[PDB]
Amino acid sequence: GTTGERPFSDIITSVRYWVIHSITIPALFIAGWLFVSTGLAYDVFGTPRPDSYYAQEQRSIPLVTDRFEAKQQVETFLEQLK
Amino acid sequence: ARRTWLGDILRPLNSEYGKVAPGWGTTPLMAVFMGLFLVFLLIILEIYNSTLILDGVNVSWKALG
Amino acid sequence: RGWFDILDDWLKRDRFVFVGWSGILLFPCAYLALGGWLTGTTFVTSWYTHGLASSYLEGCNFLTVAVSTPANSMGHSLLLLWGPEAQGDFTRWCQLGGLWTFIALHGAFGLIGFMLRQFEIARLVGVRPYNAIAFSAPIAVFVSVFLIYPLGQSSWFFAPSFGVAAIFRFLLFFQGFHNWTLNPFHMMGVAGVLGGALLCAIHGATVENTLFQDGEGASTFRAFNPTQAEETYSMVTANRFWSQIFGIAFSNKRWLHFFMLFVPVTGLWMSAIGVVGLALNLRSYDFISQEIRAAEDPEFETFYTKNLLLNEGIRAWMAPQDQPHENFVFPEEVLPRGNAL
Amino acid sequence: MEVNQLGLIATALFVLVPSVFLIILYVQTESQQ
Amino acid sequence: MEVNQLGLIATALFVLVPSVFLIILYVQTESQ
Amino acid sequence: METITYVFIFACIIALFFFAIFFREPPRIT
Amino acid sequence: MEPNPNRQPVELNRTSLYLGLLLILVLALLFSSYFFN
Amino acid sequence: TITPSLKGFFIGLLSGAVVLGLTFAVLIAISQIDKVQR
Amino acid sequence: DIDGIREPVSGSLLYGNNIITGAVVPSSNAIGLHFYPIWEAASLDEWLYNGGPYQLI
Amino acid sequence: SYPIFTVRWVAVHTLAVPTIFFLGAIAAMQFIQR
Amino acid sequence: PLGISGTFNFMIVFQAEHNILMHPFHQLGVAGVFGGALFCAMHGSLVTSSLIRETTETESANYGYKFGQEEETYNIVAAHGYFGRLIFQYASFNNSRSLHFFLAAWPVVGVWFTA
Amino acid sequence: GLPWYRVHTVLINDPGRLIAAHLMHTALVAGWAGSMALYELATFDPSDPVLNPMWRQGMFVLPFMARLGVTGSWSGWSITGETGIDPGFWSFEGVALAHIVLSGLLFLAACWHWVYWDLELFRDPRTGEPALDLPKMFGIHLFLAGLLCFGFGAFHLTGLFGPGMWVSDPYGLTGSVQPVAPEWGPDGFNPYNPGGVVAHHIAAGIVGIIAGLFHILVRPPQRLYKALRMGNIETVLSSSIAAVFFAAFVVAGTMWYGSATTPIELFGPTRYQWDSSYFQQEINRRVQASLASGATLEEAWSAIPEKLAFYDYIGNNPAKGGLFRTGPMNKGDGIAQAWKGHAVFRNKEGEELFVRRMPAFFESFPVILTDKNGVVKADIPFRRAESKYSFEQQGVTVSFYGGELNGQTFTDPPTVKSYARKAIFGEIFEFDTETLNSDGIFRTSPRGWFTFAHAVFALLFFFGHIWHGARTLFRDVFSGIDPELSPEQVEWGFYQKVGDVTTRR
Amino acid sequence: DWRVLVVLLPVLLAAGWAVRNILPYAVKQVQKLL
Ligand code: CLA
Ligand code: CLA
Ligand code: CLA
Ligand code: CLA
Ligand code: CLA
Ligand code: CLA
Ligand SMILES: CC1=C(/C=C/C(C)=C/C=C/C(C)=C/C=C/C=C(C)/C=C/C=C(C)/C=C/C2=C(C)CCCC2(C)C)C(C)(C)CCC1
Ligand SMILES: CC1=C(/C=C/C(C)=C/C=C/C(C)=C/C=C/C=C(C)/C=C/C=C(C)/C=C/C2=C(C)CCCC2(C)C)C(C)(C)CCC1
Ligand SMILES: CCCCCCCCCCCCCCCCCC(=O)O
Ligand SMILES: [Fe+2]
Repeated sequence: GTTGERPFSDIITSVRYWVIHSITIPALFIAGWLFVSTGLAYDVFGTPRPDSYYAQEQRSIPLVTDRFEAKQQVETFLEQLK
Repeated sequence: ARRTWLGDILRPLNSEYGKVAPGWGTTPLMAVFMGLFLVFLLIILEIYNSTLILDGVNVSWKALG
Repeated sequence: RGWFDILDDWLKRDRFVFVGWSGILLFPCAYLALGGWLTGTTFVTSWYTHGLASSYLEGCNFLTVAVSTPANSMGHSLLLLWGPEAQGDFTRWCQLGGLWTFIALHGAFGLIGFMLRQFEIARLVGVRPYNAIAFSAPIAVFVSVFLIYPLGQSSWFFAPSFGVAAIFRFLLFFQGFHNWTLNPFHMMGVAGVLGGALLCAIHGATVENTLFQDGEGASTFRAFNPTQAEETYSMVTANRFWSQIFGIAFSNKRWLHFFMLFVPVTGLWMSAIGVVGLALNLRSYDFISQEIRAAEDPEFETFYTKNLLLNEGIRAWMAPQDQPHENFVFPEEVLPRGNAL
Repeated sequence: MEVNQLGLIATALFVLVPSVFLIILYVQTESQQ
Repeated sequence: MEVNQLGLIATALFVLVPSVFLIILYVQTESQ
Repeated sequence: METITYVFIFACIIALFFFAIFFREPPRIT
Repeated sequence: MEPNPNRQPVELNRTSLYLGLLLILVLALLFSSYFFN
Repeated sequence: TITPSLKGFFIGLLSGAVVLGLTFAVLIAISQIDKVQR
Repeated sequence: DIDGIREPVSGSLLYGNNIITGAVVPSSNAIGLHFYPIWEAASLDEWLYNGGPYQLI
Repeated sequence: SYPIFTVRWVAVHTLAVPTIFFLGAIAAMQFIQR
Repeated sequence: PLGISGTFNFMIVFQAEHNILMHPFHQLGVAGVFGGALFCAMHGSLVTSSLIRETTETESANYGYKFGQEEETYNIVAAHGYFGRLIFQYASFNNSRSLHFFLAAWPVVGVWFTA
Repeated sequence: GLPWYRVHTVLINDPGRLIAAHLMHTALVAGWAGSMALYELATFDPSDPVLNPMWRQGMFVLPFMARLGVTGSWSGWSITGETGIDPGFWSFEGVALAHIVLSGLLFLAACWHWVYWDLELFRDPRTGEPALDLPKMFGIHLFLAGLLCFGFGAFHLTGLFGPGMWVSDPYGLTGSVQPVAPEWGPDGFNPYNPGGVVAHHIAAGIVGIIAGLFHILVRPPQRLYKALRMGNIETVLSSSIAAVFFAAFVVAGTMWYGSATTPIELFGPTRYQWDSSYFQQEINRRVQASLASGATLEEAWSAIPEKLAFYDYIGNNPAKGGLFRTGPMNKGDGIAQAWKGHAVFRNKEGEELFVRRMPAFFESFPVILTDKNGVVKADIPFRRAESKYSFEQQGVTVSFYGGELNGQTFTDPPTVKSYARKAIFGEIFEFDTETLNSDGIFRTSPRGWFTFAHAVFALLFFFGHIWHGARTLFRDVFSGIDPELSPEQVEWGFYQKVGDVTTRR
Repeated sequence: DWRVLVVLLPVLLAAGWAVRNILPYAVKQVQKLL
């Protein structure tokens, strides 16, 4: 009834496991935090910041309306936020 | 079983039930043709889809003249 | 005994997570579909395809996040990362809805892998492949709703978006535009899902309440052994109970468990057929006889005519914001409204 | 109400044809027994 | 031609009902 | 004719219930 | 020429008859409204 | 002749080949190293 | 007259419904939560107009 | 005599590693003001 | 209303006035009803998958079971060995009592909540 | 005995009766085609291919005879409207009659093969058991398919010995049967290029001949014979069903999107032509050209062919039907009689207004009028008390150019509104609703019905593929699993490799 | 840019830390598979 891998219950109660993972887990949590707090997540994914959904006097959605010029359309939208 | 004139003529075409070529045989060659056909279907699909765009291939009713 | 057989050996080793040949298709595609959804619902907007926020980064919660469909202007483009629309730009690819086709296509191939896995393990273990066969129903639902349905429409835009509230929107769209509740293929689906759930509850309860006393504890779970030959509950007492309570009962354990397979699978297959019809707007929208009478007789009113008034409200009130690419401008004076409301 | 006239024969054959199929099979099963 | 519309169903059932009767009796004769 | 058709089918189902319950194949043990 | 050995009896038990008639009658009850339309 | 989308097609073709080839290279290597004992 | 606005809703087969559209219609909004057995009506015709059968069922 | 790195080890970390990273990113998001 | 279209009327109006789709108890009702249908199909397919060969290919396998026979008609360990490898071992039941209790509890509790 | 769902398994080991059953199936299908043709012939009106073409009339097999070159009746009419044609034997009627005679001959051959089932051809000469050599049969049948595919492309479609196929201009105005030369360049994979259909059948035909010869001469590998159970006729059923549902999905798609093999004069327009205003742009193109060349508004619109205007009408959009709205499109909006003309709307300030067209999604749609810039300038209000844009307030009028109402103007608001309600459907036509007792509700076209049926069959045949493929690979356990199945074989750890007893630890 | 390394540094240190504490044990695993 066992395939040879080490039992989970044995692993997570073991001192060595917690020696490694008390480091690896907060480091991953802190890394993810910095991904957001530095603003990197906005830039990678192209997600508008609270101040860049609309131009100041604008209430029109910058909706993509062309298939093959779509990329250019988004870029034209973005310049109109500066 | 009943023998017939036509039956006797066709006999050798139904006489090798169970005959195989040893091992893997032409399986490597088959895989090559399968791979080519896949790429060929991809091209046909992406042309129709307008994901592959070629010069002088207007995927539109306007290609009737 | 070449490389192929050696590779076969390794793929089919009894380990904590069985791999198999099917795993080569299944594990990458499942993981990418799942990671695509989590990546999109955490970080990716729908501003440029829908005019909507849809990620935790933007302020949405678990109910309102979604990976939304591409803009209607994309048609049925595959929206490959390297394709003519995104042109290799990851950022633009996300902004144009590329994660939607990413998830739908990798999800499709993941579903194939899982059903191949069901076949592969069933053959290795030596059982019949009915669990694989049953999984054809989820597949028919996925492909008819997420693929066939938008393929018959103008674009992927009108497929379901991958989100809790976005699917709720999809339900209400189908009521208002397709009158989907009136469709007999949906109704057969409903009977299969509610009938399945009924069968599930009534069979579980029956077994648990016709148990044999095989131990002395008040917890009856301990008195069962997976290698015991004997039935753990009385089919005979169960049959008499239901015969006297309901009039009829099962008497054949094999038929009962086949029927449990049969009902929910068949229901889902039937609803899939109706969604194929809706791909073409081939709806069961109206009853012609009712409309002829109601047009000529303003005192004739049914729950049928009342529900169409509701659909008409749904359409006029959601279409401008739900189909922003159409630039519907409905002045207040054209909106259908009852008195006061 | 102005209903589809063929609806009647459609419904009747829809009932009658598969039911008669089943009845035939059942009765000939009983007479084997 | 402006025929009686119930004529189709009357004719259909006139054929089907007694025919099915005969077929039922014949098939159960052959299986016993 | 449609009212007659709907009620007819309904009445057939009720009669079927009667036979299914009182004229079922009797379950015989083992 | 021998008689065909692949022939087989066919069966439908009473319970299957009841299940089948109920399926057909309930399907008819469901679809008839749309046939009349 | 050789349009941008045809180059992307080739790009996509190449990448899948690399993903597929690399994936099978690793699987063959591991399966050679860690055989079953009969 | 389910909603109590003297706007009766036809629910039954003989009054122009099919299996899908037919219903026993809920009792009048003018009644609210009041108990409306047959013997509280001035006549069966009143009791049917106001949706008495729904409550009985 | 247990192995450390297994197929199981990989599947576990394939899921667990980006989960913790995502949880930190979502935690940071609660402090964003408009 | 006591009718088919009237039921849909009730539903549509309920959503407009209560946003029931966005209410978690209805969401638990859907999971009770979707999951009940899932587990119905699962359990039926797993038992059907592991029926012990008792008939020829010319007969319904259903005749391999006799009403009130004392032995089980399928092999639960073979069912467990298939499903535990389909997922992993400890995600599969090998206690029939626990399994059938789970089958009863999931849609019952889901439907309590939606009620 | 056998359950009802298994009666036809008695043919699995009986090749003669299998052939008899297949002959009977072929007789029935050919008889259907003949019967359907005669029914369509008895109900088709050929008198107006412009406003009452076949696809308005619920014709289903007529377009498939027309597609491959059958265009005339022994009665002297043709579907292109030419009169006095003598088609020869291969008329609609003669095609129909051929299928009925074919059905009868197949029926008789079915009887003979059913009675004389025990032919020596079907016996394995070594063992005396019924056996079919499926690998070689595939090569024979494939070779034949390749000969026919090639001949069909090389002789029929080219006109080298045959009539060609239906081709047309991009707006479906001037179609006819014409010989078609192969397109060998990359535009032969363009679905809208008819020459590609010719090149496909020539090239694929040759490949089929070559592969056929291969499959006749070269035996399958032992590895593949065992893996695919090539001794089991049911593996062929499984793979044949897969190929068939694949084909069914393709023909559903090309019917819905349109291709050179689904022309709009035989099947009706596509929904995408409405979506993209395909015919409206061409119509505007011509009016602006007549205006450039100095014609007046009346003259420019009067030059618009009624056939092209009729395409610019949502009642011919296949995505406007319903599942239980039966019969021909004529049963809904009526038999189209004449184009009324092009409606031009103006407010009291002489501004030209444009009716917002109904999108295919909507069963109903409001009447909203806009200016060239998209600004709402008039509508039909629901709540009247606060209406700002009523036709009454805005003095909206309608003027017609071309067609039946050419040069007439209407100013009375309820008449103007009445035409505005029709203009959401596109161009405005006069319909005969009395002849068929039309009910006024849109039905779909043969393009819609064909797509629906084939996408649904394809999906269902997917399940058939799964079912019979499962039966082929699990034949040994179909009746149940081994009553002596080792508990050590299904429990974890016992064997290194799952199911492999030689890997015991 | 710099934010990328800022994000990546705790992951490198975490992985580097895990490699240190497990290196002697992975050694026995690898070479002992012959
Ligand atoms: C089983 C694994 C698997 C499968 C089935 C898919 C399937 C798919 N992926 Mg996914 N993907 C995978 C793994 C997988 N992926 C992995 C592991 C990653 C991480 C690297 C990704 C990352 C990824 C991205 C980023 C994207 C996809 C996309 C796609 C889709 C289009 C792929 C395509 O056109 O291939 C085309 C290529 C082939 C079919 C390979 C053919 C190889 C044959 C053998 C011929 C090889 C000849 C070769 C060119 C010779 C070399 C020449 C050299 C000498 C110059 C498709 C649904 C796209 C998508 O979903 O868009 C919405 C997309 O943008 N994939
Ligand atoms: C009594 C109420 C009731 C009931 C029981 C149903 C029942 C059903 N509805 Mg209907 N519906 C109703 C009311 C109801 N409906 C109403 C009032 C409306 C308004 C009109 C609708 C509108 C509606 C629409 C619009 C649709 C349905 C559909 C369906 C079917 C869904 C089948 C299913 O499980 O999909 C679930 C999805 C699948 C099974 C697909 C594959 C799922 C894979 C296996 C998921 C794997 C996930 C992976 C493991 C990881 C995910 C984890 C992640 C969460 C982190 C089913 C027949 C659908 C349908 O008919 O489909 C054909 C559909 O599209 N309904
Ligand atoms: C000079 C050579 C030449 C030329 C010009 C053509 C020309 C053509 N071929 Mg042929 N072909 C040739 C040689 C040639 N062929 C040779 C040598 C062979 C090998 C024997 C073939 C084999 C072949 C096949 C197998 C097919 C063609 C097709 C076509 C047409 C492509 C346009 C189209 O409508 O595609 C439309 C078809 C596609 C875009 C393919 C779609 C693939 C789908 C997406 C696969 C997925 C199916 C999936 C199960 C669906 C379920 C999921 C979904 C519902 C979500 C065109 C007439 C296609 C055709 O007949 O279309 C009518 C086709 O299917 N050709
Ligand atoms: C001498 C034989 C013959 C001829 C010349 C015709 C001629 C005709 N028939 Mg008839 N028919 C025949 C025999 C024949 N029939 C038989 C034997 C049957 C019984 C099955 C029928 C049943 C029948 C029906 C049911 C219908 C017709 C119809 C038609 C018309 C349209 C044909 C069409 O669209 O084909 C369409 C072509 C195909 C479906 C071929 C696709 C084949 C796929 C793509 C290939 C499959 C895979 C392949 C083996 C792989 C090859 C590999 C490659 C490398 C080579 C036309 C007048 C239609 C009509 O108008 O009727 C009045 C119609 O609806 N026929
Ligand atoms: C691929 C098949 C196909 C297609 C696409 C068409 C298409 C068409 N036919 Mg043709 N026809 C066909 C086959 C086909 N026919 C056959 C086989 C016959 C002989 C019966 C006919 C006889 C025929 C006649 C006599 C007429 C047509 C007409 C028409 C037109 C109108 C169709 C209509 O109203 O649909 C209506 C369709 C429906 C209402 C759909 C019914 C399907 C039900 C709802 C499904 C039942 C589901 C089932 C219960 C599932 C439960 C399973 C569960 C137990 C597991 C249209 C162009 C008409 C026309 O205009 O001719 C000029 C006409 O008068 N056809
Ligand atoms: C070329 C296609 C083809 C062929 C030759 C077969 C052949 C067979 N099937 Mg498969 N099958 C197919 C397609 C096919 N099937 C498809 C598409 C599906 C999915 C729907 C299935 C699903 C399926 C199942 C689930 C089973 C079979 C079984 C069988 C065997 C017994 C069938 C029997 O006795 O029916 C007897 C049928 C009847 C007495 C009446 C059926 C009436 C149906 C419900 C509707 C009436 C159809 C109508 C008359 C004509 C429709 C035509 C339309 C398709 C154009 C036999 C080998 C059985 C088997 O494996 O046995 C060992 C079995 O259990 N088949
Ligand atoms: C897309 C893409 C990709 C991929 C990516 C990925 C694959 C990702 C992954 C990711 C992931 C993988 C993520 C994860 C996440 C997770 C999360 C976010 C979780 C959460 C959780 C929660 C929150 C829960 C909680 C709870 C509850 C509620 C109750 C019970 C308990 C518990 C605790 C469980 C790539 C790279 C290829 C590139 C291209 C694109
Ligand atoms: C003997 C003979 C003959 C005769 C023949 C004949 C006369 C034939 C006929 C044939 C025919 C005349 C046929 C027919 C057929 C038909 C069919 C086969 C049909 C089918 C149908 C179906 C199948 C349908 C179905 C359905 C329905 C019903 C509903 C809807 C849905 C569906 C579609 C599914 C001759 C003289 C030549 C010669 C000598 C010999
Ligand atoms: C049969 C299996 C085939 C599937 C293989 C998956 C393909 C792997 C996707 C890898 C593509 C990612 C790189 C694409 C980047 C293109 C950017 C650019 O064009 O500039
Ligand atoms: Fe059970």
